[PDB]
Amino acid sequence: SGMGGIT
Amino acid sequence: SGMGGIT
Amino acid sequence: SGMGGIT
Amino acid sequence: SGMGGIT
Amino acid sequence: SGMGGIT
Amino acid sequence: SGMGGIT
Amino acid sequence: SGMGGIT
Amino acid sequence: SGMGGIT
Amino acid sequence: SGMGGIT
Amino acid sequence: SGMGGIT
Amino acid sequence: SGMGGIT
Amino acid sequence: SGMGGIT
Repeated sequence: SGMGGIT
Repeated sequence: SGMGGIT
Repeated sequence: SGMGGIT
Repeated sequence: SGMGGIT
Repeated sequence: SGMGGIT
Repeated sequence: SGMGGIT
Repeated sequence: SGMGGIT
Repeated sequence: SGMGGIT
Repeated sequence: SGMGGIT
Repeated sequence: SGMGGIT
Repeated sequence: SGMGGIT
Repeated sequence: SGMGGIT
């Protein structure tokens, strides 16, 4: 599992 | 603005 | 399970 | 404005 | 189960 | 199961 | 505007 | 399972 | 703008 | 599994 | 602006 | 702008 994003 | 998450 | 969004 | 959730 | 929305 | 949307 | 989800 | 979107 | 996800 | 995107 | 994550 | 990911 993990986390991430785009901005 | 942005999009993201944590699994 | 997790959480996320778009703004 | 936005959309999101927690499962 | 969980929660979420759109605004 | 899950959740989602379009706006 | 956007579309997305969590499964 | 996971999450994703388009904006 | 963008598109992305986490599996 | 993993994560990725295009912006 | 940017995109990134942690697995 | 860019595209990328983590497997």
